[PDB]
Amino acid sequence: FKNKTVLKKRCKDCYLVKRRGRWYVYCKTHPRHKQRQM
Amino acid sequence: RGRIPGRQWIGKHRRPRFVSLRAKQNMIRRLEIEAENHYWLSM
Amino acid sequence: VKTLLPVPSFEDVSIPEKPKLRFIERAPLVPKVRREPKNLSDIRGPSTEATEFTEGNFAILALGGGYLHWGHFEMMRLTINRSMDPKNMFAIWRVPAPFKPITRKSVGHRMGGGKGAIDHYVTPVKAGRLVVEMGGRCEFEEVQGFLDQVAHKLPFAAKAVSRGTLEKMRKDQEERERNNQNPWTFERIATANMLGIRKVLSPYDLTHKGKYWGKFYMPKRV
Amino acid sequence: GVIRAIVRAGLAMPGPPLGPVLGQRGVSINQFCKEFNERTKDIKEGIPLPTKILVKPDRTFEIKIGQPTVSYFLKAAAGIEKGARQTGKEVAGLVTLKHVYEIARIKAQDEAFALQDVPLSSVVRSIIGSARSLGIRVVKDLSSEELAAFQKERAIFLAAQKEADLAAQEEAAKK
Amino acid sequence: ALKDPDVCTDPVQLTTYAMGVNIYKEGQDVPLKPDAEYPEWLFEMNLGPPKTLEELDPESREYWRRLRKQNIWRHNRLSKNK
Amino acid sequence: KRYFVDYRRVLVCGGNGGAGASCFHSEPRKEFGGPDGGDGGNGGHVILRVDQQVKSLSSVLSRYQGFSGEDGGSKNCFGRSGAVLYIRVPVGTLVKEGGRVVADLSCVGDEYIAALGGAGGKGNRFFLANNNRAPVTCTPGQPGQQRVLHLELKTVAHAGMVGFPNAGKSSLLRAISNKPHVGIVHYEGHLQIAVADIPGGLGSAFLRHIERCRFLLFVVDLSQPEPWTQVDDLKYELEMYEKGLSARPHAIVANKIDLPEAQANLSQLRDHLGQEVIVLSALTGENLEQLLLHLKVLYDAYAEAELGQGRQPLRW
Amino acid sequence: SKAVTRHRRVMHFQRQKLMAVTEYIPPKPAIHPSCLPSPPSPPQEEIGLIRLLRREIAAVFQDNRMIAVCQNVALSAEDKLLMRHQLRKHKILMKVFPNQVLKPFLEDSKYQNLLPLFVGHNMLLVSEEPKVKEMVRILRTVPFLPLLGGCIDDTILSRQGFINYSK
Amino acid sequence: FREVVETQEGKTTIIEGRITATPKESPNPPNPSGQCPICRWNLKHKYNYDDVLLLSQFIRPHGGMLPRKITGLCQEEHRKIEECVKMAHRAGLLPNHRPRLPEGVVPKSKPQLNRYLTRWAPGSVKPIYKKGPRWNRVRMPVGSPLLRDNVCYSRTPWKLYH
Amino acid sequence: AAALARLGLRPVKQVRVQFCPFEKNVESTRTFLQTVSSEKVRSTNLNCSVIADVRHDGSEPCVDVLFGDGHRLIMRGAHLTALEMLTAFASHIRARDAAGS
RNA sequence: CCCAUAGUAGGCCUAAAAGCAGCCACCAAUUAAGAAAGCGUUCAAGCUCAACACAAAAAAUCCCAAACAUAUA
RNA sequence: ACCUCGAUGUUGGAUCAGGACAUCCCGAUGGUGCAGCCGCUAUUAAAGGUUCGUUUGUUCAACGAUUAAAGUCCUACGUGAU
Ligand SMILES: Nc1nc2c(ncn2[C@@H]2O[C@H](COP(=O)(O)OP(=O)(O)O)[C@@H](O)[C@H]2O)c(=O)[nH]1
Ligand code: FES
Ligand SMILES: [K+]
Ligand SMILES: [Mg+2]
Ligand SMILES: [Mg+2]
Ligand SMILES: [Mg+2]
Ligand SMILES: [Mg+2]
Ligand SMILES: [Mg+2]
Ligand SMILES: [Mg+2]
Ligand SMILES: [Mg+2]
Ligand SMILES: [Mg+2]
Ligand SMILES: [Zn+2]
Repeated sequence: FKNKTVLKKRCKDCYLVKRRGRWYVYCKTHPRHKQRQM
Repeated sequence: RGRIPGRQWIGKHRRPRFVSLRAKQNMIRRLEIEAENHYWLSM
Repeated sequence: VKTLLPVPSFEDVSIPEKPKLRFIERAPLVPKVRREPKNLSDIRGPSTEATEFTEGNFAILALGGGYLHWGHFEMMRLTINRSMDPKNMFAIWRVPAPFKPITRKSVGHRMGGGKGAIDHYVTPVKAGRLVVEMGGRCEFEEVQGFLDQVAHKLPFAAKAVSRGTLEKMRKDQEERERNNQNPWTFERIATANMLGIRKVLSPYDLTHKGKYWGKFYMPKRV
Repeated sequence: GVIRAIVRAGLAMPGPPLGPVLGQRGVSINQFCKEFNERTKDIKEGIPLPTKILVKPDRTFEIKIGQPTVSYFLKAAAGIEKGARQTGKEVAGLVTLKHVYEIARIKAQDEAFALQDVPLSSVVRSIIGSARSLGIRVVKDLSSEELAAFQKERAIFLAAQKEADLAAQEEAAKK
Repeated sequence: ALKDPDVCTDPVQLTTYAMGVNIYKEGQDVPLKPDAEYPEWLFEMNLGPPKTLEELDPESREYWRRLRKQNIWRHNRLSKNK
Repeated sequence: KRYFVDYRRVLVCGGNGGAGASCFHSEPRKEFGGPDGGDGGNGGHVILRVDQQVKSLSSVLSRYQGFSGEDGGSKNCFGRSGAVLYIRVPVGTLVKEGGRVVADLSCVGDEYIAALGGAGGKGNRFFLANNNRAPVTCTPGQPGQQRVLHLELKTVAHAGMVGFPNAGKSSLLRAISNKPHVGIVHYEGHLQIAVADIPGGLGSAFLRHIERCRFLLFVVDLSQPEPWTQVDDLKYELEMYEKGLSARPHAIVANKIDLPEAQANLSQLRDHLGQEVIVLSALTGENLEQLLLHLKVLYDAYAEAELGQGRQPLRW
Repeated sequence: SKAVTRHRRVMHFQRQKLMAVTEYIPPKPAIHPSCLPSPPSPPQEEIGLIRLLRREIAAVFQDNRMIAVCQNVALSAEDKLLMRHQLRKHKILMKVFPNQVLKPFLEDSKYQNLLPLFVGHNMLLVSEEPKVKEMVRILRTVPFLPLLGGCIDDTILSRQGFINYSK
Repeated sequence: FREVVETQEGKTTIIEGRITATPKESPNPPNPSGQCPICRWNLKHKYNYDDVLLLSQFIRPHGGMLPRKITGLCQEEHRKIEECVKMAHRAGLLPNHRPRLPEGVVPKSKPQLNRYLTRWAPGSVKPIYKKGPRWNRVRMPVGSPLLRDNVCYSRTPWKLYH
Repeated sequence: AAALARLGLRPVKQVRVQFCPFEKNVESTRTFLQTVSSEKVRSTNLNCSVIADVRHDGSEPCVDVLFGDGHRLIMRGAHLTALEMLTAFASHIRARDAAGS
């Protein structure tokens, strides 16, 4: 998880999801693509 | 918490002041009176 | 069946011999021995020059005042040349080289001592002035990607536009003034000295009409 | 898996480039070279032959041979040894439309065209644009009177490339 | 090491016989046939540059092939910066 | 994608020293304290420390940045020196700059400096003297040394598995252990001998990396139509790079005998009888102990040669 | 402070009240335009490709007398081309046309009862000479390829009708 | 509506689709000229989260929102109804549209806290420890901004932040 | 197509799909056969076969799936969409595979 | 969402660099497909797409009025 | 240069510390060019802890030996009617 003010998908497998009040980026193919809205 | 540096209403960093709803209405009421004064001075 | 429409052809478009932006020097060739007053009014109010396209079709519109120094030019020059196609794109400078001297005293300077030594040069820019203009065998979407990146690093609020977008932006503001349902406008009150409002206004406010406050330009003000 | 590549006729080598490619799949390199050479004995050696390789799960291979590339047909028909460095600004070769019809009559018998079952009119039309890439220009009517002048002038231009090519190498040595 | 087969350089031979057609060693060169024997569609093809979009008839597949190809060119340029 | 650790190019960036404060002290009474800027702290050094615990150079970091020394403060406060950085390297690692042999590592505990940390700039108080009552000059901190390191670790391969691909070198390596791949053979007497193979001619780069071995094992598939021809080509390619590598003891090994059972090809190798060959199957693990016992004796001679060299025989 | 500042200088309260009163007020329609019935859309001129398909489609129903309607399954391109090569041997064409173009043609035409067949990915097997027997055995190689039906000699027939005609 | 039932007899599974009774729209709409069912009945800006009668007609039996293309609502009113449905479940006004609980699951006893006009999900809200100064107060959202244009019969407009 | 290929027809033995093309309630059934007969799905399990029998008896369309364990799955596509049929079919693939292994 | 076979590893130059090291030209079989817009290979392989069909925040004693979306200005 | 020129000299230490978290250690959790140990980085966490010495007025720093760690600061650069 890397905090980013602007969340950008890094590949076709990244998908946005709204959880716990802030948007998250999940990517099972690339675990390093995970991001948390700051 | 919430300190405003220096004095409140003077300086570079002043305490913000906001216009209320009745404050707008009071100014509009003043404008309407003066807008009518422009009419009676044109004749 | 997916809809198919004709697309414009840029075959007639011609490219100059130097599509890339020319290098910008730190200082002009002739130094200014005499110092100048600050004159902050040179970045205040709407721009009266370089407000229309000359050769290209897309340009970076400046929506505020500011000063461009040698560092700002290098960021724009390096970014645009690398990210553009020399074969089908070209760019020109719509602002002059840094000419206004900026005097900064040495650290530890107390009040007094006269004007400080000249430190660097800047190029004042007013709101509504085009900074960098581009054109050639390219659409607006092709250049909008990195032009917004270049405009984002400018010291003032800027935005990439085209001939159509800029025209539409101006027409939208003209439309807003016409259909505005508010019976009171800044121009009407300021000019007529209603409520004695000119006591807290400025002589420039008679011409700016409330759309300019300091170096900041407000597009939403009618 | 299926691997497709162009291999010189009768000149298959155990080494690169197809050597390491076959090593990864586990296909016997020497058996492929033996079968290819024994199958391409009838065809003249050195002719570029596009090959399609079928790999079985038990590391068993069955080579497949198709018609030679159109570039060989076009260059040989015009006598040109090597394609032009630039296209459109210069003319490399010169062939007739009769050359294309004789070339297409056999090139259309390959696996690709046979499965599509397209008329030879479309096959000839695809070769015309292929000669454009090589720089060869196709004329409806041609005679040896005008062919001998173009080929003579082509060698003059080729000699100019030799002067430029040798100049670049000499500059590289000085660096 | 691997090189293309040597091609003869003789204007007389090139016009009379097509060298690339014959690929078998025991085979012989295929002589070119006269003009009358070749079909009609061979000598009416577009040897020069392709016809532009305006020159093509709208009620034809080749006209829409050109337009579709240009749309692919337009899409690629847009995706290049992205 | 797991590989044995080999020559890896690492980057080291030494710490840069801090600059001086260059300030003047004031107190209520004297009102002219004088210069009071403290000297900047020295940058940290990057040291390659030999550790016997790490047999393999697994710890390969992309970059190495030393802690920059803090700049000096007021009241003659000297800056703190940057913390030193230690890198774990196996015994016998060769460090070079790509142009010459810089240094070699003898044994565990040896420390070698690979990136000097920057010096700390003097504060304005350092220049204070009787003649210079009010110095204002300060010394900028010297930047730390940043250089590219070509860490070369001699691969610990008491045995070298060489041969044309698809012969089964990697499969055999997996059996005895149970782009170079290295395994270990554990034998009686607590004796460990390692064996290396590089799964993909074979190239000069492969030969140079496989040169750092002590014994060479040739693998030739039994299904090969001409096993002797494969032997010569591998030897000739190695001999072309260096005739001395051929003088090293070798053992021709026939592989994949379980399923093909090509006894006719087996007799061909025995017919030539250039040297004592070993016939085994990597897949089924047949007759492996026969060669492994012989391999251990072969390395015993190399330990005697290590005594002549004087270098430690790699822990065994 | 200076008249022009890098930061947003705070306005005088009288000026700030003036700015707030003189704010743009967009006109508000009495009824939102979305809720009112939108005017009919302007006519769309037919694409030249669409009018080209109609001429080509009409030729198929007129030139060749046997037309076979099948579902163009998601077969592999190698296997889909191989069957087309088998069909080309017996002079059988495999034409594919969009449903949104073909349906309007059959809406007002002799072949009006073939409309429900064209739902999804469909393909047309046509030939001047009705070689039904040779076609059926080609399609039997793949049990998952359905034969929807066809119309031979202006007579609509189902899959079983082709089987009887083939025999 | 349509229902799907699976009955297994003799280790063989059979899936069937059976049509059920479908409710019909009430005749004589007040505004036939409307585009979506909201303004067709002059219900625009005239419903709130507590009008469960209107909200129940656009929800699934398990409380899920219905698609926009099925109900035929416009984009503007679908979002307004979507927020009113969310606030209806949180206010406890929809006890018959609870989520389906899989077999072998018994929900734990949890603090029964009465609430209404809840914009955000309760589990995703952090407490406001630092209120801040008067000019920079951290207000607590009440209601939903999408209902800002609702018909207000009071002179004071809706207060969406406390 | 892609969704079912990730799962694979490993436990599936035979698939039989029947429909009446002339009827107006076989759209999902034909589209279901489109996904099953795809090369990606069929390449996973060569042993599994796909059977398509067209009839003109005016009968309702149904899909029969035969598994190795012997259980059968019957899906009547007259009043079921392609996505519903695929989801129901793919669900049994995971259940039977886990039971078999 | 679905899908992708082919004149071909387009030539030049390059150890070979093939749509993707670079470059000259960018036609063309087929219902419909870039002499390739991105990734992955020493180079190839593999892949996607285009095509047919369907808008942030953190400092030091302890947050800081209490609160309240709906009765006609 | 606004407050203090009609009795606070300042620095450092001793004593006792309250507080911030931008976390040095202990706790929880993503990523990793994370095999495992070590590491790096990010989110969360201030309940608890954060050494003794040589030269130096020292703050700081140098190195001496350690420790799970020897945190960054603020507090009238805390505290001198202690
Ligand atoms: N039957 C048999 N097959 C073998 C044997 N050794 C290796 N293989 C096969 O060789 C393949 C692996 O080859 P590889 O180790 O990569 O060959 P290398 O490149 O020379 O190292 C495996 O798929 C095995 O099936 C053996 O002793 N017997
Ligand atoms: S279209 Fe009128 S409220 Fe929906
Ligand atoms: K006192
Ligand atoms: Mg104050
Ligand atoms: Mg291998
Ligand atoms: Mg002033
Ligand atoms: Mg697509
Ligand atoms: Mg924290
Ligand atoms: Mg003090
Ligand atoms: Mg004190
Ligand atoms: Mg005191
Ligand atoms: Zn991703």
